[PDB]
Parts: sequence; C-alpha cells; structure tokens
Amino acid sequence: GVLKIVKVYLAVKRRIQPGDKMAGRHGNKGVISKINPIEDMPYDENGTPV
Amino acid sequence: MNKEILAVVEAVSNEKALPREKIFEALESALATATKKKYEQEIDVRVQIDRKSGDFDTFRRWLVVDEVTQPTKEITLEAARYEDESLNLGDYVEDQIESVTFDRITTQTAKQVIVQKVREAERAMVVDQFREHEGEIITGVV
Amino acid sequence: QDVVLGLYYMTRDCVNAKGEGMVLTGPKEAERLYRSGLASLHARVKVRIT
Amino acid sequence: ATILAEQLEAFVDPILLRPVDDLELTVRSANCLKAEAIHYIGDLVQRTEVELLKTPNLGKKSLTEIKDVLASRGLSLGMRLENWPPASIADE
Amino acid sequence: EFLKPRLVDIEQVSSTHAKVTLEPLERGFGHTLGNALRRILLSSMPGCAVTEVEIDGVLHEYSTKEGVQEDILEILLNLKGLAVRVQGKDEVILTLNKSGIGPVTAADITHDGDVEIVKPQHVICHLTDENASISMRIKVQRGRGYVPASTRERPIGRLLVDACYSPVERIAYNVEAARVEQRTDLDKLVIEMETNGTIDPEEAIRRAATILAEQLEAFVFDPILLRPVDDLELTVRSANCLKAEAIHYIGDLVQRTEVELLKTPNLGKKSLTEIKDVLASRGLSLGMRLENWPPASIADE
Amino acid sequence: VTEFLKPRLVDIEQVSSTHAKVTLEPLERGFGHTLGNALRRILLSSMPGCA
Amino acid sequence: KPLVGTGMERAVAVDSGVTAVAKRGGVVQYVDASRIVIKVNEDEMYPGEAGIDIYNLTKYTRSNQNTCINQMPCVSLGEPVERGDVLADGPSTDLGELAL
Amino acid sequence: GPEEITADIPNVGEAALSKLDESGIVYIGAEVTGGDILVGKVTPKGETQLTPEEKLLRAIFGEKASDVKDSSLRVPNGVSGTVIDVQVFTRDGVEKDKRA
Repeated sequence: GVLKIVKVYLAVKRRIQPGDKMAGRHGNKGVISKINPIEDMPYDENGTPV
Repeated sequence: MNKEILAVVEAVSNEKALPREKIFEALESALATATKKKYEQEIDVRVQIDRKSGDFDTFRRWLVVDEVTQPTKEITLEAARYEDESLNLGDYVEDQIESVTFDRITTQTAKQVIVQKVREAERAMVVDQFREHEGEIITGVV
Repeated sequence: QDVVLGLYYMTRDCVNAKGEGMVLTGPKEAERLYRSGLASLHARVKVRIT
Repeated sequence: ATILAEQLEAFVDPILLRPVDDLELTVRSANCLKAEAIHYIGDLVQRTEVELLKTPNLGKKSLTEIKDVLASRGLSLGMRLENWPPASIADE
Repeated sequence: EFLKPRLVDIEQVSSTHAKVTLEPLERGFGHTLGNALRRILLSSMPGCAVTEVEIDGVLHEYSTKEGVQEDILEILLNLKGLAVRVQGKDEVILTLNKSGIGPVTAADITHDGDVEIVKPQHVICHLTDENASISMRIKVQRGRGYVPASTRERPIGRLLVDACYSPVERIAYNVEAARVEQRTDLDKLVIEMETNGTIDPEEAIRRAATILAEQLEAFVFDPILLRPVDDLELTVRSANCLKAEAIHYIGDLVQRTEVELLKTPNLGKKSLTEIKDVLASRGLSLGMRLENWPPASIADE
Repeated sequence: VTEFLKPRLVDIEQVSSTHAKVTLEPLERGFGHTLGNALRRILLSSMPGCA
Repeated sequence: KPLVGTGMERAVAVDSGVTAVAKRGGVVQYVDASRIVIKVNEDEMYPGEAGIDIYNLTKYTRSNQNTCINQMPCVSLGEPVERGDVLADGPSTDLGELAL
Repeated sequence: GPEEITADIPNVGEAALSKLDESGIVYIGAEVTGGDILVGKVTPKGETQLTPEEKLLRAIFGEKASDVKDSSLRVPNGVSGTVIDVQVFTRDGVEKDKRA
C-alpha cells in the first residue's frame, strides 16, 4: 500500500566551529575552543603565524 | 471532464443573476491564485472560458501590440513575421498556459482566496445594486 | 592544571636575572619593571609590601 | 594619543560597444544577428527591429532572445548612429 | 620633540613582496609602530576577491561538466584563489570563454577596461576533448576581511564561493639600530610585507596609518515647546503667525514641519525671520514628531 | 570599505583624582588589543616628566 | 597527505576498494571527472575482444555515515600506467596514499 | 482515497512553494533552508457529504472525497543544503506524473 517513493539528497557543507572535535594520531583529543584571528597567533622571526 | 464543476455551476442561491462564468474564473484563480508569486510576474485572471469543460485550465496571454510595455505580453509586427504575418495590431492573442491546484481535496487554495474572490464579486454586486437607485430618499437604523 | 603552572613559574627564583638585588618601592612598580622590560619575572629583590 | 598621532602625520552604450557574442544569451541569438555581417551590437541598434523582422535569417526563438535582450533597453531601442561612433565613443 | 618617521626606501625585491623602511624612531616606538601596523595590515585591508560564479551548463556546485577533468567544486576553489585588481568600480563581472584541449589559464578571461589580472599563469581547470567547452561568468568585488557564504543566489544557477577579501599574506617587521644623522639610540623599522599583487606597498602602509589615526580620533519635555507661542521673547506678530493656524503651544509648532508652514501664506516674510531667530536656539521647529501633545516626561501627573 | 566603526569613550568611572578607569566601545574586531598595547607602551615607556 | 607516515598507507588504500586500480596497464586515452579510458598495451592484451577499458567513477553519493564518498581522477592524459596502479583517488586518498 | 503528491496544496504561500516545480518535487539544485518544502503532499480527512452552506465551494472543486489536509515533507529544522539528486520510484499501475 504505497504509491510512489520520493527520495531527496541534501548536501550540507559543514565547515568548522568552536565545539567540533579534533585529534591527532596519538590520543591527544580536544574540543576546539576559540577560532582566533590571524593577528593574535604567535609568529616567529620570519613572519609566519602558527 | 469529470463533470464536477458542471453541477456546481447552477448552485445557484445568490449567484444566479450574477456573472456565473466570471465567478468560476475567480474561483480558478483563487485555487491557482492565492499563493502564486512565482511563474514570471503574477497569475492570470483571463482564461479561456469553456462552459462544457467546467475547469477552464489557467491560460495565459501574449497581447499583440506595438510598444515595449508589460514584458510578459509583448508582440510586434516584426515579431509576427515568423507566423506568416497572421497577427494584427491590438490583438489579445494567447500563446501560453498555466496550472491549477489538485481538485476539491485541497480546500484552502481557493477557500480563503476563493471566499476573497467571492467577496470581491459580492462588492461588485453591491456597487451595481447601489447604482440601480443612485441616491434616493430612503431611511435606515443606526 | 594551567594556572598552577603559571603560578609555579611566576613565584619562583633564579640565582641571576635582570634586576638581581635591586630595591623596589612597591608591588606596582614591580609589575611596571616586569612589563617595561627591565627585570625578570623571577629575580630576587627587596620590596616594600604592606 | 597626541604623541601617537604626531608620530603619524608624515604618512596620512557599453552593451552596444560589446560584441553580440559577448551577450549572456546563447550563440544562436548572436549568430542570428551575425548572419547579416554584424559584429557589434551598435550595428544591431543602428538597424530597426522591423528591418530585422523582414529577414528570415532570424528565428522565432531568436525573436524571443532579442526581446529578452531589449528588455534591458540597452540595445534595439530604435536608434540612429552616424555610422559607428557616438561623441563619447571618440577616437582617442 | 620626538623624531618623526618618514618612509625612506621601498625595496621591491620580488613582484609579490616588498620591504618598506621607516626612519628615524625614538627607542620604544619601533616595536609599537611595528606591531600596530602589522596588526592593521593583517586585520583590514581592501582586497578585490571573487563572490559569484555561474558556469553555463551547471545547476548546483556538486555536479560535473562533460569534458573537464576537475569537478565544479574544484573549479570554484581555483577561482577562489584568483588574484585580480579592479580600479574604478564597486563590483565587476568578468567573462570567460575557452574551447579546446588543454588548460584554461587565468589569462583567458575577457578583460574589461579597468580589471587587471596580476598573475596570468594561474590554472583554473583542464579541458580534455576537442568539442568540450566551458563558458562562465565571474563576479569580482571589493570588500574587507573574510565574508563567508553562510552569512550572506536568487536563481538556481548562481554559485556562491567564499570571499577572502584580503591582499596580504605575511607581514614581518624587524627593528634594528640606526646610524648617523649624528645621534645614537635611534631605530629603523623595516617591514617586509607579502602581498598577492593587488595592493601597492606604500598604499598599504598609508591606509594602515590612516586607519590607526582614525581610531585614535576618539580621544586624540522641552520647556520652550510647553510654553505658549505668546510667551516667546519676540513680538506678538511672530506668535500670531503661528496662532492663525489654531496653535497655542510651541509643541504644536514643533509637531508640524517648517515646509508645511512655508506652504501657507498666513506667515509673513518677517515672520519667517522671527521663526528663524526662534529656531536658532534649536528648542522649537527642529523637525520633530510627537504622539499628539505629550512626551514621556510630559506625563499626566 | 574604509568607514569602520568609530568609538567614543562611554564613561570615565573614576576613583580619587590620581586614579581612573576609562572604557572604550565599540571597537572593530581586534582593535582593542592594538590600542591598548599602543597606549600602554607609550605611557609606560616614554612620557615627558621630572623626578 | 601524511608528512610523517609509516609506508603502510599504500597497502590500506590499494588493498581496500575506494580507489580505481588499473586492471591491465597501458596508455590513458580520455580523462574526465566522470570516466577514465585506458588503452591496453599490446604486450598485455587478448587476441580477440579488442579491448580498451572504461572506468566509470563513482561521483557524489551517500555513504553510510552521511559522508561524501567521491572519486577524483588523478592521472593526466597520454600518461602511461602499469598493472596494479591507482587511476582515481577515493575519499581520503591522494595519489594512492591514505590522507585522513 | 489515496494521497496527492503533485504541486502545492492549500494553506500555502509564495514562500510555501516558490522553489517547487509544477508537480511538487523540489528542483535539482535549489539551495534550501531549514524548514522549506521539498515534496508537497496532501492527504484526505473528512468525507461527510454535500454541505448546503458552501455548495458552490464543495462542488466547484469536484472533491467528492476531500477535506485534504497537509502532510508535505519538510527539511528538518536546523539544516541547510543543496538538493543534488532526486529519485522517484513508482509502484506499477500508478499514473506517472510529469516529473517521473
């Protein structure tokens, strides 16, 4: 007792935000807590921010 | 042709002396109207009124003219050269159609708008009634 | 955890730093000497505290 | 703030001129006009729409595309040029 | 009497990045102006990035076009990295047409009379058949910072990319000691920036100093309306001009516009001068709108 | 593109005449640190005076 | 890619089934985001059933964990490929390695 | 009676079906928000009979079943997206509509 089935595929693009879980490959987990600007990052004596 | 509207045509308590055909046209736009802000610009009050049919499918228009107004309906003598000069000047030739909304199972398509259109028809009727007298020494109660 | 590391690095001492054995008229100019770049965070010093 | 501010006072128609092929419509709409040896839309504006409708090189869908292009009123507005150039279109 | 910084040498050592030089500076101002101008240049500079793309035969950005070995999403990333200068417009629409086997470089865009591509070797995608051609419209506009797609499209054929309106990449200052001009304890501020070609370096340091000096600019019931028109210090004619329109309080004069009073000949030429003299105190006829009479301070008790 | 948010100091909540607490709002994102650091280094490092 | 891997990435990538491993080596004829055509070399080729292989890649479709199992072609045109070799990278792969 | 999965229904707005086609199913490519309509679906409610009040409203539509309602599929509240692929399966015997 069904006439027709309509299936629709939504394609969300989820970026990153404070609250996602990132982790390395050794057990160092962590909730990313603040997405800083570029300027606040510790840079070295070449210029590149970490 | 389910002869659904045919029986509804002659209801006709208060819509007997009134423009029966026009009322159906308004009802069709109310069902196909109401929530119709897509297509190209709006809806289409005008529609090929076929008594036998009953549910006159919403038909559009092209309105042959000679100017550059109302984009949707714009025809010219140079544009009518493809149809072997069959179009004249000032003709309301139709060359497009539209769509409705299910049948009677979808109440509110023309129900609020259907009553709205009915209301508009009633307003026109009241205007005609007041024009019949056109000012007289009548009384009334506050 | 982070805050006890910040305190344990702050209130400690080393046998030579910038401003070893200078004398300071209060804790306000102790922080002023740390911020301007004339002493170190752990450098033993006579202060006058109340 | 006065010190820091004193340390900084030593620092502080295009649619007709475009080609018919450059139009947003398909290549057929441009080729309908280009069949009469037209490369710029200024040449399309130099000729009347009635004169284009009297030639079967344009099609029925090409007429609708021409209407869609003329809806912006930048081309096919029934104008007359000297040959190509307006005064703003001057040689320098 | 502080020594003032003046730009001395702009060493354009490569096409992208340069080394501007500030000299002289008293001691302490090197790190101050260095960190300040670094943070302004990385924060907010006017860039010229891309916003919308409309590939012709593509409905949504997750599809694939017949005859190009990259997806439409990868074409959007490669167009997001496009380094382009505009000159006299807010936004601009660039047009791309390319047909044939091989790459579609960034020099295949039909350039307008003011848009200038600064790196024409930039690959977008690779066409890979004899009759398989892309034909797109690109929308490039000014901006400031990072404006993503989620914050800000009407047909289904537009494609929104993110917008990184930011011309600079890496700003590094290196303070160092200064020679003669016959005084020691002076400093030189040498700023090596890293532009993507869309911003001149002296223009960048000038806009950064203008932004910072703009930020330091921050510190470097009416009793006349409630009173009657006749209670005014002017003559009785000035009050009677307003009173001819059945006005007894100056609040009624403030409720109506001066243009509405000038459209009535009940007021005279000298009455207009008297009204100007009354409005010079800015207590009445300031173009306000009341409920009818009463403000909140004018409350009934 | 150049017209930011421009602040003005909303209050000077002061204790006795040689001590104060001056606020500033609204500043564009990331400019609180650059004005605090610029004014801090200028006041704390190089002011004219006598002692 | 992993800058610091263990060399075990190619076994996990190729020996799974997310990449499009070449069956018979040869010369690529037509690369596209949809399909990849290999022309089989003559020293690997059957006498009958003349034979040039077509790999229909799996474009954007739903996985079980609501991720996006894509395949991207990683070969150029006119490029030689050997038997037992990656042609199309899969999800979280790069040139036949394993990039999580 | 059975259901109806054509265009809109009643109780709609220009914002009720401005992204749907003429047969209910959302387009391929229409970037939707959280809480729009993807598939428009109306079912039945009361059968009753022929009311005297709305005699010209219950006969003009030709609904001798009717009183249909509203049960359209909606994007669940919170997620955005872009409709990339639509499948329509039809049990055999049923009339295929124009989009099928």
